[PDB]
Amino acid sequence: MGPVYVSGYLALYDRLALTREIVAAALPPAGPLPINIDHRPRCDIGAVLAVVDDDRGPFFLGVVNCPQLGAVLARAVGPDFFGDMRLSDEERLLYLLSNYLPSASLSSRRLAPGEAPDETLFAHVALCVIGRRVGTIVVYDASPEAAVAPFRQLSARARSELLARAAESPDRERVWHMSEEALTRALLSTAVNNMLLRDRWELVAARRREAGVRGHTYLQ
Repeated sequence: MGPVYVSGYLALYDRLALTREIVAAALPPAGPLPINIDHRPRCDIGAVLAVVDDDRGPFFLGVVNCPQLGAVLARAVGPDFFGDMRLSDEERLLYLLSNYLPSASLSSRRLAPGEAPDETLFAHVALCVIGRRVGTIVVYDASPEAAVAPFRQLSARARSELLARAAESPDRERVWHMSEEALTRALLSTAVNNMLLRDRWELVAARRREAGVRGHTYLQ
């Protein structure tokens, strides 16, 4: 019950182009970063509990805790999705997030020339509804440890630092309420073609494999 968690690399060094020197300057952020859907203001469903500078890139762990979100997604995706499966609300939310918001996008501000990066650079993390462009791959799960576990390449140092900062975030236990109607406008994109979804799901599958993240419950 309650919160679910989300993790991923915001960017990969050497492979939006954030260098090491930029990331060092931007962390830790000025204020905790909200999580919204597709950069929609007034559409916060969560918060980033921590961000660390792993050797491969900045890596984040987030909480999502919006009680209306699961029913708006379920309604969007429609009555036949889960078949005969017996599932809790939390589980249903996890399947829906993993198949309809399978990627994210770090919002960083465009800097004027000669303006050095500082800890206000990163504003928030959008979870991206599946569509004509997919962002960076994320993993969802029921606990922080489970959300980060599929990322085997994350250094031991960054993993413990991440889980320990997160365990102390003031945002850990928040709840984000949102209107049925606001969420519905934000999530309307989940109602575009089979063309667009089958093609995007293949892209997402390939990108997850490239990122080393595999599973049988929520991932494939």
